[PDB]
Amino acid sequence: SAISELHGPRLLLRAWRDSDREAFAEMCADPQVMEFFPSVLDRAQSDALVDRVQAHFAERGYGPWALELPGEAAFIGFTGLFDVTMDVHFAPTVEIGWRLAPAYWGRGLAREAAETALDFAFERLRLPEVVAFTTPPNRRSWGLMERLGMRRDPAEDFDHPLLAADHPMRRHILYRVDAARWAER
Ligand SMILES: CC(C)(COP(=O)(O)OP(=O)(O)OC[C@H]1O[C@@H](n2cnc3c(N)ncnc32)[C@H](O)[C@@H]1OP(=O)(O)O)[C@@H](O)C(=O)NCCC(=O)NCCS
Ligand SMILES: [Zn+2]
Repeated sequence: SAISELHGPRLLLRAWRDSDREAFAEMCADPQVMEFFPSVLDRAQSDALVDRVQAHFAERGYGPWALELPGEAAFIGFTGLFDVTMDVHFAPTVEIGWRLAPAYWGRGLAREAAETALDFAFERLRLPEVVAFTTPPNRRSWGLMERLGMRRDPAEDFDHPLLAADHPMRRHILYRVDAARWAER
Protein backbone atom coordinates (compact mmCIF):
# COMPACT_ATOMS: atom_id res chain seq x y z
CA SER A 1 0.00 0.00 0.00
CA ALA A 2 2.59 2.57 1.28
CA ILE A 3 0.18 5.40 2.43
CA SER A 4 1.76 8.81 1.48
CA GLU A 5 2.30 11.27 4.42
CA LEU A 6 1.24 14.98 4.11
CA HIS A 7 3.35 17.81 5.69
CA GLY A 8 2.39 21.28 6.98
CA PRO A 9 4.63 23.89 8.71
CA ARG A 10 4.02 22.21 12.14
CA LEU A 11 1.92 19.07 11.40
CA LEU A 12 2.66 15.63 9.91
CA LEU A 13 -0.52 13.91 8.55
CA ARG A 14 0.36 10.17 8.57
CA ALA A 15 -1.16 6.67 8.59
CA TRP A 16 -2.27 5.45 12.06
CA ARG A 17 0.07 3.28 14.25
CA ASP A 18 -0.71 0.84 17.14
CA SER A 19 0.82 3.43 19.59
CA ASP A 20 -1.90 5.95 18.44
CA ARG A 21 -4.77 3.74 19.79
CA GLU A 22 -3.96 4.53 23.52
CA ALA A 23 -3.81 8.34 22.88
CA PHE A 24 -6.94 8.30 20.64
CA ALA A 25 -8.91 6.18 23.22
CA GLU A 26 -8.44 8.86 25.98
CA MET A 27 -9.55 11.51 23.40
CA CYS A 28 -12.69 9.41 22.66
CA ALA A 29 -13.29 9.10 26.46
CA ASP A 30 -12.81 12.91 26.95
CA PRO A 31 -16.22 14.62 27.45
CA GLN A 32 -14.75 17.98 26.21
CA VAL A 33 -13.63 16.25 22.91
CA MET A 34 -16.96 14.32 22.55
CA GLU A 35 -19.26 17.16 23.83
CA PHE A 36 -21.32 17.57 20.57
CA PHE A 37 -21.25 13.81 19.71
CA PRO A 38 -24.01 11.43 21.00
CA SER A 39 -21.66 10.11 23.79
CA VAL A 40 -18.04 9.35 24.86
CA LEU A 41 -16.54 6.05 23.50
CA ASP A 42 -15.02 3.11 25.47
CA ARG A 43 -11.69 1.52 24.28
CA ALA A 44 -13.50 -1.14 22.11
CA GLN A 45 -15.58 1.60 20.32
CA SER A 46 -12.44 3.81 19.78
CA ASP A 47 -10.57 0.77 18.29
CA ALA A 48 -13.56 0.09 15.92
CA LEU A 49 -13.26 3.75 14.71
CA VAL A 50 -9.49 3.24 14.01
CA ASP A 51 -10.23 -0.08 12.17
CA ARG A 52 -12.71 1.85 9.90
CA VAL A 53 -9.97 4.50 9.28
CA GLN A 54 -7.32 1.83 8.37
CA ALA A 55 -9.90 0.08 6.07
CA HIS A 56 -10.65 3.51 4.44
CA PHE A 57 -6.86 4.03 3.82
CA ALA A 58 -6.55 0.41 2.45
CA GLU A 59 -9.44 0.91 -0.06
CA ARG A 60 -8.98 4.63 -1.01
CA GLY A 61 -5.29 5.52 -0.25
CA TYR A 62 -6.53 8.53 1.81
CA GLY A 63 -8.47 8.88 5.09
CA PRO A 64 -8.55 10.89 8.35
CA TRP A 65 -4.74 11.15 8.89
CA ALA A 66 -3.27 10.84 12.42
CA LEU A 67 -1.82 14.33 13.31
CA GLU A 68 1.83 14.24 14.48
CA LEU A 69 3.45 17.43 15.81
CA PRO A 70 7.20 16.79 15.14
CA GLY A 71 9.32 18.32 17.95
CA GLU A 72 6.30 18.24 20.33
CA ALA A 73 3.93 15.19 20.25
CA ALA A 74 3.51 11.88 18.34
CA PHE A 75 -0.35 12.07 18.29
CA ILE A 76 -2.67 15.09 18.86
CA GLY A 77 -5.69 13.55 17.02
CA PHE A 78 -6.83 13.26 13.36
CA THR A 79 -7.86 15.46 10.40
CA GLY A 80 -8.67 14.42 6.81
CA LEU A 81 -10.97 13.05 4.15
CA PHE A 82 -13.71 10.35 4.29
CA ASP A 83 -15.94 9.19 1.38
CA VAL A 84 -19.66 10.02 1.97
CA THR A 85 -21.69 6.94 0.81
CA MET A 86 -24.66 7.29 3.29
CA ASP A 87 -28.21 8.22 2.07
CA VAL A 88 -27.91 12.09 2.18
CA HIS A 89 -28.82 14.75 -0.49
CA PHE A 90 -25.05 15.57 -1.02
CA ALA A 91 -23.79 11.94 -1.52
CA PRO A 92 -21.71 10.69 -3.12
CA THR A 93 -18.89 13.13 -2.12
CA VAL A 94 -15.83 13.47 0.20
CA GLU A 95 -16.15 14.95 3.74
CA ILE A 96 -13.36 16.58 5.82
CA GLY A 97 -13.38 16.09 9.63
CA TRP A 98 -11.13 16.75 12.63
CA ARG A 99 -10.68 15.85 16.31
CA LEU A 100 -7.87 17.39 18.47
CA ALA A 101 -6.93 16.66 22.12
CA PRO A 102 -8.10 19.75 24.13
CA ALA A 103 -4.49 20.79 25.05
CA TYR A 104 -3.90 21.58 21.30
CA TRP A 105 -7.04 23.79 20.77
CA GLY A 106 -6.61 27.57 20.11
CA ARG A 107 -3.27 27.09 18.20
CA GLY A 108 -4.51 26.98 14.55
CA LEU A 109 -3.46 23.26 14.40
CA ALA A 110 -6.93 22.05 13.20
CA ARG A 111 -6.82 24.92 10.63
CA GLU A 112 -3.28 23.88 9.46
CA ALA A 113 -4.26 20.14 9.31
CA ALA A 114 -7.48 20.99 7.38
CA GLU A 115 -5.58 23.25 4.89
CA THR A 116 -3.06 20.35 4.31
CA ALA A 117 -5.92 17.79 3.82
CA LEU A 118 -7.75 20.21 1.39
CA ASP A 119 -4.51 20.99 -0.55
CA PHE A 120 -4.30 17.17 -1.06
CA ALA A 121 -8.05 16.87 -1.94
CA PHE A 122 -7.88 19.58 -4.67
CA GLU A 123 -4.23 19.34 -5.93
CA ARG A 124 -3.46 15.56 -5.79
CA LEU A 125 -6.93 13.84 -5.80
CA ARG A 126 -8.37 16.74 -7.95
CA LEU A 127 -11.84 16.27 -6.28
CA PRO A 128 -14.63 18.61 -7.55
CA GLU A 129 -15.76 19.42 -3.95
CA VAL A 130 -15.27 18.55 -0.23
CA VAL A 131 -18.07 18.85 2.38
CA ALA A 132 -18.09 19.13 6.20
CA PHE A 133 -21.10 18.63 8.52
CA THR A 134 -21.55 19.28 12.28
CA THR A 135 -24.34 20.24 14.75
CA PRO A 136 -25.30 23.94 15.20
CA PRO A 137 -24.02 24.10 18.85
CA ASN A 138 -20.52 22.88 17.79
CA ARG A 139 -19.29 26.45 17.03
CA ARG A 140 -15.55 25.53 17.26
CA SER A 141 -16.19 23.05 14.38
CA TRP A 142 -18.34 25.13 11.90
CA GLY A 143 -16.21 28.16 12.96
CA LEU A 144 -13.20 26.30 11.44
CA MET A 145 -15.25 25.32 8.30
CA GLU A 146 -16.06 29.03 7.53
CA ARG A 147 -12.45 30.16 8.37
CA LEU A 148 -11.25 27.46 5.86
CA GLY A 149 -13.43 29.23 3.22
CA MET A 150 -16.21 26.56 3.21
CA ARG A 151 -19.74 28.06 2.97
CA ARG A 152 -23.11 26.91 4.39
CA ASP A 153 -26.59 27.00 2.80
CA PRO A 154 -28.97 26.82 5.84
CA ALA A 155 -31.52 25.25 3.38
CA GLU A 156 -29.12 22.23 3.07
CA ASP A 157 -29.44 21.45 6.86
CA PHE A 158 -30.23 17.68 7.24
CA ASP A 159 -31.10 14.87 9.73
CA HIS A 160 -28.06 12.49 9.88
CA PRO A 161 -29.51 9.21 8.44
CA LEU A 162 -27.27 6.93 10.64
CA LEU A 163 -28.97 8.44 13.76
CA ALA A 164 -32.62 7.88 14.90
CA ALA A 165 -35.44 10.04 13.38
CA ASP A 166 -36.00 11.60 16.89
CA HIS A 167 -32.27 11.62 17.95
CA PRO A 168 -31.47 14.94 19.73
CA MET A 169 -28.16 15.32 17.71
CA ARG A 170 -29.81 14.37 14.33
CA ARG A 171 -29.85 17.97 12.90
CA HIS A 172 -26.55 18.70 11.02
CA ILE A 173 -25.51 21.80 8.99
CA LEU A 174 -23.65 21.34 5.65
CA TYR A 175 -20.53 23.33 4.60
CA ARG A 176 -19.13 22.94 1.05
CA VAL A 177 -15.95 24.09 -0.74
CA ASP A 178 -15.33 23.36 -4.48
CA ALA A 179 -11.98 23.32 -6.38
CA ALA A 180 -12.72 26.87 -7.69
CA ARG A 181 -13.56 28.41 -4.25
CA TRP A 182 -10.47 26.66 -2.69
CA ALA A 183 -8.07 27.84 -5.48
CA GLU A 184 -9.53 31.42 -5.16
CA ARG A 185 -8.58 31.88 -1.44
C1 LIG B 1 -13.32 21.50 16.19
C2 LIG B 1 -11.86 21.66 16.63
C3 LIG B 1 -10.97 20.73 15.78
C4 LIG B 1 -11.42 23.10 16.38
O1 LIG B 1 -10.04 23.27 16.83
P1 LIG B 1 -9.48 24.75 17.09
O2 LIG B 1 -8.11 24.62 17.68
O3 LIG B 1 -10.53 25.51 17.83
O4 LIG B 1 -9.36 25.33 15.60
P2 LIG B 1 -8.20 26.10 14.80
O5 LIG B 1 -7.08 25.15 14.51
O6 LIG B 1 -8.81 26.84 13.66
O7 LIG B 1 -7.73 27.16 15.92
C5 LIG B 1 -8.50 28.38 16.03
C6 LIG B 1 -8.11 29.11 17.30
O8 LIG B 1 -6.67 29.25 17.36
C7 LIG B 1 -6.32 30.61 17.29
N1 LIG B 1 -5.06 30.67 16.58
C8 LIG B 1 -3.85 30.92 17.16
N2 LIG B 1 -2.85 30.86 16.31
C9 LIG B 1 -3.45 30.52 15.10
C10 LIG B 1 -2.93 30.29 13.81
N3 LIG B 1 -1.63 30.36 13.53
N4 LIG B 1 -3.80 29.95 12.84
C11 LIG B 1 -5.10 29.88 13.14
N5 LIG B 1 -5.71 30.07 14.31
C12 LIG B 1 -4.82 30.39 15.26
C13 LIG B 1 -7.54 31.30 16.70
O9 LIG B 1 -7.62 32.66 17.07
C14 LIG B 1 -8.65 30.52 17.39
O10 LIG B 1 -8.77 30.93 18.75
P3 LIG B 1 -10.25 30.78 19.37
O11 LIG B 1 -10.73 29.38 19.04
O12 LIG B 1 -10.11 30.99 20.87
O13 LIG B 1 -11.11 31.84 18.72
C15 LIG B 1 -11.71 21.31 18.12
O14 LIG B 1 -12.49 22.20 18.91
C16 LIG B 1 -12.10 19.88 18.45
O15 LIG B 1 -11.31 18.97 18.22
N6 LIG B 1 -13.30 19.68 18.99
C17 LIG B 1 -13.77 18.37 19.42
C18 LIG B 1 -13.96 17.42 18.27
C19 LIG B 1 -15.08 17.87 17.34
O16 LIG B 1 -16.16 18.25 17.79
N7 LIG B 1 -14.82 17.83 16.04
C20 LIG B 1 -15.80 18.17 15.02
C21 LIG B 1 -16.61 16.97 14.62
S1 LIG B 1 -18.01 17.45 13.59
ZN1 LIG C 1 -22.52 14.93 14.22
